[PDB]
Amino acid sequence: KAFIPPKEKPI
Amino acid sequence: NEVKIYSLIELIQDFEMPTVCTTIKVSKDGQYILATGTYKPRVRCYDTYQLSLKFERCLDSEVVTFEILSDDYSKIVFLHNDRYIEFHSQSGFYYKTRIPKFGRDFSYHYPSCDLYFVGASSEVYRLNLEQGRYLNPLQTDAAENNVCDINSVHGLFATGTIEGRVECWDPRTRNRVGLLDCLPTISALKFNGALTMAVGTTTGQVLLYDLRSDKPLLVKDHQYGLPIKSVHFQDSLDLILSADSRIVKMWNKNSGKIFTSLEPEHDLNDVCLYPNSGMLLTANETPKMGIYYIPVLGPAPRWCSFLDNLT
Amino acid sequence: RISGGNDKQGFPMKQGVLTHGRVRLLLSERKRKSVRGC
Amino acid sequence: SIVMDIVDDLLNLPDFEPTETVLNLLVTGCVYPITIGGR
Amino acid sequence: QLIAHLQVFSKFSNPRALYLESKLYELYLQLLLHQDQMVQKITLDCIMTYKHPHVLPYRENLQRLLEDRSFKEEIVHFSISEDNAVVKTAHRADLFPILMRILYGRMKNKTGSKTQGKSASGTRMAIVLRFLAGTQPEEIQIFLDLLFEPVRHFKNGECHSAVIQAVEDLDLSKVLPLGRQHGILNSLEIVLKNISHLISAYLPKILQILLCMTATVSHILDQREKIQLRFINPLKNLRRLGIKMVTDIFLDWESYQFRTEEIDAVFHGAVWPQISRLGSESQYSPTP
Amino acid sequence: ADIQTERAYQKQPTIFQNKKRVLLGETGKEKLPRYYKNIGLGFKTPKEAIEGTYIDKKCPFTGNVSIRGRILSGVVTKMKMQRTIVIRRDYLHYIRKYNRFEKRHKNMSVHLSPCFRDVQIGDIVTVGECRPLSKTVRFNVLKVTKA
Amino acid sequence: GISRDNWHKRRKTGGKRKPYHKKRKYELGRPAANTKIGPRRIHTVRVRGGNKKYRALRLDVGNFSWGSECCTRKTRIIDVVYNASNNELVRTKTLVKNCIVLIDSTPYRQWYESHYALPLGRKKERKKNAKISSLLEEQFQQGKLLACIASRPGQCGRADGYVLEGKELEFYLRKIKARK
Amino acid sequence: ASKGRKLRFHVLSKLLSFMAPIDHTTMNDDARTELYRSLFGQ
RNA sequence: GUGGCGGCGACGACCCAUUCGAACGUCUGCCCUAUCAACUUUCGAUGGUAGUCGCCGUGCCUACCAUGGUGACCACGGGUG
RNA sequence: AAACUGCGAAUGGCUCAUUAAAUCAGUUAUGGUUCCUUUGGUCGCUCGCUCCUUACUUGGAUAACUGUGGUAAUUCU
Repeated sequence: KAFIPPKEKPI
Repeated sequence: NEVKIYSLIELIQDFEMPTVCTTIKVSKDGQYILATGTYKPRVRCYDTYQLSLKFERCLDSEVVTFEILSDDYSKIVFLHNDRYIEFHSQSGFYYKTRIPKFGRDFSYHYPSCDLYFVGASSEVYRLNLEQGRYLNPLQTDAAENNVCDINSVHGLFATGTIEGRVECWDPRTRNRVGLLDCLPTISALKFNGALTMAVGTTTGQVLLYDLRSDKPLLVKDHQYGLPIKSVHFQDSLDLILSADSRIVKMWNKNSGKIFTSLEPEHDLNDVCLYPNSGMLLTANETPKMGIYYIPVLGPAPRWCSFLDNLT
Repeated sequence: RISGGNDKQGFPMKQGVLTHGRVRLLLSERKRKSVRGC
Repeated sequence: SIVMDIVDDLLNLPDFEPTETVLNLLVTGCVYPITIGGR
Repeated sequence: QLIAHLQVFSKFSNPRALYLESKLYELYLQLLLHQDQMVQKITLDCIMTYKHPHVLPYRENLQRLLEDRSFKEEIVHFSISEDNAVVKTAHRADLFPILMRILYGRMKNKTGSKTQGKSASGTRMAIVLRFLAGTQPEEIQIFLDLLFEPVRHFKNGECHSAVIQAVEDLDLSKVLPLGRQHGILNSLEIVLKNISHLISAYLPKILQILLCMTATVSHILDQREKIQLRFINPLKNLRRLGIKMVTDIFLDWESYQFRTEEIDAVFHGAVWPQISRLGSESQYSPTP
Repeated sequence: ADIQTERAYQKQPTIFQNKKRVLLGETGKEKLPRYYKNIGLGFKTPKEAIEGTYIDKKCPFTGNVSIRGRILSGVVTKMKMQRTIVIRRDYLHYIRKYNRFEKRHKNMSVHLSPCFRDVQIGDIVTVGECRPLSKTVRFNVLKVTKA
Repeated sequence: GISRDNWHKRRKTGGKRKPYHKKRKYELGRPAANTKIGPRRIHTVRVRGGNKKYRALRLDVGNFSWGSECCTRKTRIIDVVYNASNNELVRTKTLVKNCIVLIDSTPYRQWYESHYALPLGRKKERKKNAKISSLLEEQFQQGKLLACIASRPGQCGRADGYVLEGKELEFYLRKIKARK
Repeated sequence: ASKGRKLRFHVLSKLLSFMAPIDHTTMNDDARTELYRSLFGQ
């Protein structure tokens, strides 16, 4: 989890 | 060759590094001038109004380059050859952290509070400032990335590569918009305006590039083979400001006519131009730091208003 | 030859500084003394 | 050692032969009292 | 007093228009070999009044050569070797006369930061000769002419004739100084060591000079009853060094063709004076 | 096998190995001269140290270390790390209040040179004190005797 | 501040220790001397006990030894080719100990024809043994020699070393070709 | 992962709220989208 | 005669030894808690080579390598007018 | 008198704001380092192109001192 890259959503 | 350059009594006292000066930079307001030097790596800031140094702060390691985040002298970021980024607040040292691989040069995107690391990795690291967490990595798929620049006009991020290929990225949506193809390594890369870009080569050729057309608009070759470390743009006289260690050349953007050339006693590490003035500040491999005033290029800066009387 | 002088507040002038007013320089272990421009 | 070295090299070393670019020296004495060194 | 005269002439714009400017120039050339550091500097500026196109661009390197602190750095970074040279090929002819006499003065007096005193004479001259190793044989002969100036009279005449006449033309009242002669041999020994690849043409006259003193020095060694005791030991050292170089020159140059007069000369001054008594001395240690 | 297994050249520091010679001596044998030292205190240099070819600066016989201080003994317990072993020393601690004893042990990491081979778990090892070779290692193996 | 203390390190078993004192004067550390190639620029540093340390910042010349021939000569430094510790010192042209450099070959050549009277580097009683391996001969034909530095410029202020030869030269040449 | 060789996403407290986002871009968002599609030969 | 020889002290001065020390190690041995049983690699944990820095030896630190080190014989963690 | 130079102030006092082999006790090593001071050693020159007649001693400054001053203001200058 420390290496999991977070994902963003275009607003 | 009718420029007849001056060389400078003492405008600012103790405008002298101990042995050498690596980088000299000026704040956007113009009241602060910052310089770093070996030995005992220092951060020395000189007040334009007071003509004296405000403070000095020694460092653990030599700083390859530093960039001024704040409008004033308050917030500054240093990148080290020891993979270290040190943050300095107004009072002094604030926070320090490392990166997995060495960083050649770094650029900060003022929108989105994202600060970019270009270095000895194919991936280009990204730093968010509003949120402490490191952002997602982006892979430039080239072995070594040398230089980077961000255009203030519309936010375009382009990184130089060891193979000589310039790769442009999009700060928003993190997508590679396109590629530019052109053995020599990319020495210097600068963004000037929306549609004009310049690439320096280790052979000594500074190349003018336009975004829409792959072919270069104009070519200028320094007869000496030394790489061009820094290229700058002067809007008022349409002059492209090209500097290498042996000599610095002044030439017009269109037709490439040469304005003048300045050769100092010892090599130049870095060159800086004060905004909207003919005064030129150069960083040399000498304890003294060069100050040169060009009357034809521009008028004297306000805090040095009396030079026009002295000429 | 203009060797030096004092302004109306008694502050001396220094050779190096080039200003019409007063500045705060580091003078002799150095302190921020206020000096008149040359 | 030195004298014994002088004797031996006169004994076991063959006569000089002329070669291109080198010509034997001319000595006025040439008394010359097997190889030359043995003589 | 000499410096005062030189300063006023150094501030003359056009030395060519000056009366009798011809005789002035060799006097400046003669003053280049001066031992004093101050004399050499003020001499150089008088030459620079003649803005000769070739010598002028190399002004700064010449001045730093005269500075004790910056001498050792300029020796490396003022290369005159044909492969890599700061001075251009066309400019070699003019610069070298000025460069040679300056280095000759530095050899005698001071050739670096710590190179002063009689003990350092070997180190001072050795640095100079390594720097001159890159020259051509025609360029090197200028320096050797200045080096062997006091012994020119031995060069004249044939090899065997010069050896014999030197012995006859020997007076105990007047001789060349022994200490200076000791410097000449120390000069000659290091020269043949390092620039041997540039010494072949001038080699025969070296054998003339080397043999001439050796014949003479033995002659005083014969007449010990008429000489002071203190002089005996320096004369012995001079004879020892003279044979050793003859030993060294014979050791190398195997392909060199020695003329008949040369073979006659070497026996006159080296072999014959000591061949008869060889049984007395060699027993303790091998003689030269 | 091959001694050059690191990025830098492995060379025994006190041996000059580029001496030029005639072709007659070159044809004979290219045998480098080995350096070894007697550590004293009655300990004999193993023949593998004299005849071997390994490069180890921390060998008591072929390296640049000095043996001085305490000479101790133990039983070899673990052989898993490079050129160093883990040994155990057992003893009894005496309680005056109960006038009895309790069993205690100590664990020591000591440097093992390649000159000692055929070393198994559970044999007697005598080691000698040297300067700290690393953060946790201060003793060098001097003799190994089988169980 | 650069501290080379021991109480900032974790313990052998892995636990951390809380400091009982702040940094002492005798535990100080100093910024590294990244010696480059350029005009000679050196800085003197006062150390504990009142002695001096010569901190070389820019060097261009140094004396090197031809060990097999035993000929020590002072020559310029040309470039940096290989470094055991890191490639970044190679890229930035940084002089540290045991790095491999290129040096000029003129003084060794001049000594060779002054000694053996046999030509070298030219285009197409135990006696003197004038024999040179093919690698070194080709190096003189190229005009530059590979050398290994033995001194620390950051401590003594000078760059001294020796010309690479033999199997060491072969190993380092194999590394140089392998890195490319 | 030794010596921070591998990227980690733990929160950094000292860098938290270090700057405030300030934006000065004249070009409107619809104009930005059209330009990037039109960039280079595309 | 700008002759030649000289006493007892004061101060300073390169290096060696000695004293006063100072600083890193070796061994031996610490109170309570297991309702703390696993810990260390959570910005190096163990070691190898080369280097920077340091008065020196040394993961002290940096580059490139292996996967190690400790523990019921109680590691580690927590306490303890 | 004033001033220039040298030495010490790091010891003794005093003190409300930290800490389980981290400190501490005993033994042991300097062949892996540092050192003001006390004490004992050591502290001369043949010649070696510097030529002809400073080692009976070589160079450049600055305080104290005289005198002219400025400001609300230091013994600041």
